[PDB]
This record gives sequence, C-alpha cells and structure tokens, in this order.
Amino acid sequence: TSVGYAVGLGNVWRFPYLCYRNGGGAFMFPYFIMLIFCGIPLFFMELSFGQFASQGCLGVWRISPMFKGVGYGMMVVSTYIGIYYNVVICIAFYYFFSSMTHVLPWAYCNNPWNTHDCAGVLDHSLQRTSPSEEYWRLYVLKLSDDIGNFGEVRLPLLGCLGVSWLVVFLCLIRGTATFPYVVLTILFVRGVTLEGAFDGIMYYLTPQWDKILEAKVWGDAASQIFYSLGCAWGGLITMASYNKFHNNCYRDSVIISITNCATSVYAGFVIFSILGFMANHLGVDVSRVADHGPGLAFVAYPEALTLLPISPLWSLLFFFMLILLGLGTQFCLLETLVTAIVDEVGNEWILQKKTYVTLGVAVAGFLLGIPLTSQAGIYWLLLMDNYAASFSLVVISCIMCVAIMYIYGHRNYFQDIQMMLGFPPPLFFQICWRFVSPAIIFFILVFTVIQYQPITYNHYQYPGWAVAIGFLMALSSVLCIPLYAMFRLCRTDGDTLLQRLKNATKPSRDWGPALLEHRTGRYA
Repeated sequence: TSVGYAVGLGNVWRFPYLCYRNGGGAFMFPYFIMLIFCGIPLFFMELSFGQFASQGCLGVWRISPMFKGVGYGMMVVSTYIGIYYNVVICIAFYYFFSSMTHVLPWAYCNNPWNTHDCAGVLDHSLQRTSPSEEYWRLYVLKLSDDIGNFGEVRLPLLGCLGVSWLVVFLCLIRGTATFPYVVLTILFVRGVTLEGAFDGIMYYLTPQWDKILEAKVWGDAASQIFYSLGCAWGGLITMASYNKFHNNCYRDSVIISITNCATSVYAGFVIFSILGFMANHLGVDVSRVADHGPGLAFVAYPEALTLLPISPLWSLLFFFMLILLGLGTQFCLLETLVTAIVDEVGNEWILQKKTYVTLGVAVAGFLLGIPLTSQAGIYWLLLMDNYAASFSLVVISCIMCVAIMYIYGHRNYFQDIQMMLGFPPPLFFQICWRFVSPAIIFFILVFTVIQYQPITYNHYQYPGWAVAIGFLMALSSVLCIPLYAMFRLCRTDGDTLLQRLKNATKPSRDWGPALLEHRTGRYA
C-alpha cells in the first residue's frame, strides 16, 4: 500500500545492542519464532479490540471491571519507558551540536581525551581500543567505576536535556517518512566493501544450536517482539479509535509487523558491518570487540560516518533524523498519557486548564531525569532497561490475552469479527490465540524462575541494593493487577466467594460498537 511508518528508536538503538548482548546470532532464530507465533497474532487482537470501541488504554476494560487494573499498570510501564528516551535523545542533542567542525571530534586518535592504547584507522600494551570508544567514555559522560560513586553532574549533558524536555512541551502545546531508509542505505553501502566486514555478517547468522536451550535469550526475545510492535506499550490501542469500523485491520497487522521486522534486521546488518572492521583492525574476535553496554549505536555508527567523505554533512543529517524520530515517538507517547490522566478525573477545574497538567507531567520528567545525566549515567540508565521493560510487558499482554478469550468467551470474540471483517479469522489465528501463545509465555516465565536465577544470572554484577531497587520497580508495574481487583471486589455486594467474581467480571451495560447503527443484534 504505502509506507508502514514505524522505524522508531526501538529499531535503531535497542535491537543492535540487544542482539550483541544475547550472544549475537543465537538471538535471531528465537526472535523469528517469537514474532511468528507471539507477534503478528498478538497485534491483530489489539487492533480488533481497539476498533471495537473508540477508546484508549483505559475505558476499553468494560469487559471485566475487576481486570481494569491492567490498564492502570499499563501506564506505569509507559512512565518508566517515557522517561529514559529523552536521556538517549539528549545524548543525540550532544552530538548534533558537536558536529559543527570541519573535522569530526570523534575521528582522530590525537585529541587530549584519549590514552596511550588508543588506535586509529584514518591515514601499545594490550586491548587496543578504537578511537570512537574514547569519546563516549572519557569525554561525554566520564563514567565512574560503578554505582558506588554517584559523581558530579555533566553540565553540557544537563543543559542539553533541558532543550530535550522543552522542545517537546512547546510542540505539544501549540496543537517525514522514507528518509531513514535512504540514510541507512547510504551507511550500508560503505563499510561492507571494506576488508573484514564479511566476518561481521557471519556472526549475525549461523545460530548456535547449543545455546538455544537457555532462558535469557527467549526472555529478551519476548520483550523485544512486544516492545517494538507496541503490545501493552501505549500509543497503539489509543489510535485504534481513529479507525473506521469497516477497516481491514488484518492487512495492517500483516504489513506493519513485517515492515518493522525488516527494518530492524536491516539495522542489524548495518550495525554488525562496522563491528567486523573494528575486530579486523584491532586484533580481537567479534564477540569481544566491544562491551555489552546500553550504547552501541553511539559506538558503532559514528565510525561509519567518519569513513565516508564529506562526513560532517552526513553526521548532521543522521543525528537530526534520530532527534526527529525520538521527538515523534515521545509526542504521541506523552500526549496519550496526558489525555488519559485528564479523562480519568472527569472534573471541570482540571478540564479547561489542560496546560497546567501538561506542564506538570513535563516538569516531573525533567526533575526525575537529573540523576540519569551524571557520572553514573550508563549504569542507572541500563538498570531501567532490564527490570523495567522486560518480563513486565510480556506478562501484562499474556494476562490480557487470557482474560479476553477465557472469561469473556472465545466464541463471542470470534463471532464479532464477522460483523467487522468479511472473512473469519484464519484457522491459524484461532489455534495460536487459544493454546500456543499463552502456553509459550507461561513456559518461558516459569522456566526463568524454577531454574536460572543464580549469581551468574547477574550478567552485570550489580550490587545487592541496586538489584533490590530494580526488582522493586519491576514488581510495581505488574503488582497493580490484584490490588485493583481487591479494591473492586470490596464494592461488589458481599454474598460469597462465588457470586462476587461473576458479579465483577461480566461485561458492563455499554459494551458494544462505539457508534449507533452498529448495535442491532446481540450488542443492541
């Protein structure tokens, strides 16, 4: 049809380092399996569910009011996600402003912010370092040893974060595509004909059959397959309201998922190409050429731009594109939260004064993002990526999927699609929804708990209190489900622990098509 949009920050910065962190090519096959049997079939459901009634992340839960806690917990995940994008976005603002010189600062192994073991590509001891790494570590952030020393605050980064939180606010209060693909193609053309790039593509292929029997690989695969698509992420169910009741959500689900996966894999090729040259010209293997840190795009992409002629223009376009991409994501991600919180109160004094709540949500993010921009920035930003976005979105999505088709009913939802789409859901979709995906999610979740929780599960050797804080934050996103369930069970008429459950999970009196002339049969 046309461009499938997508191509967010979860396709240029997240996947390239997640794949390297999960051992490289051992992550691709589980990713394909989890996208085929827990991806697309977890997207058509959300599209149909939103197209049912024109609502957002909240309000749609009129099927089982006791389960409305899923919606409230869904925002909590978005809050922990829509706060650490700007820190990454702010770093992009520190590179756009830095690329204002005839020669790029991260392109010469002679600058004062280097060491004696620095290596070069243009024109001792052990563990040779590429000139790009000794810019992200010793000059941008000045990272300390660990969380043990908080350090001072990087003034340039703190200043750039203010603009990151300001431009979004100004653009929000006042009231495109095919560009990433051409830049990615230009970056792909270079760095592959260079000698040594062949080794960097093989490591992106030939998956290791020995390592596929683990838990971390599939755990990350489920998170990535749900994070990029938008399942329980916010900003996906809400826009389903702005869709015609007779729109082919099946075609959109088929096209968007494939396009997003193709873009992510293409970014994988682009990123892993430079790693081969790094390994070749440094003298180490591909698996240990870099570090398993949160920033790999800022370590691999800049060197590719250096090799290209007339590099400053390319850098200016690339980082400008990245900034616009991040702002485009954050715009919707924050606007949906503001709309939900405004509609939640349902009052008048907090209705016409929407500017104040917009300032309040924006000011809160600015203040709470201060400690991320400091001498211990990498570790704190990286802590909120393992125990904040992983193993919570998948759990919430699985619980929602079970609740829709095992309490409301499997015949009802299947019958409804006939009244929306001409042809019934395919027999593949019926089997995958009912048994396959919930069983896979349950098996992964139980296997990550029964086994594989030793000290070696700590891939990063975090201290006990820090991992305790991360575990506490992880629970908060998922622990909202039973609390609201009990809260609503209190209000229900207290007969016995059999009738209260039925009296609190039945559909409400306004569950049906959003508009009239569509409620004529069962939903009339």
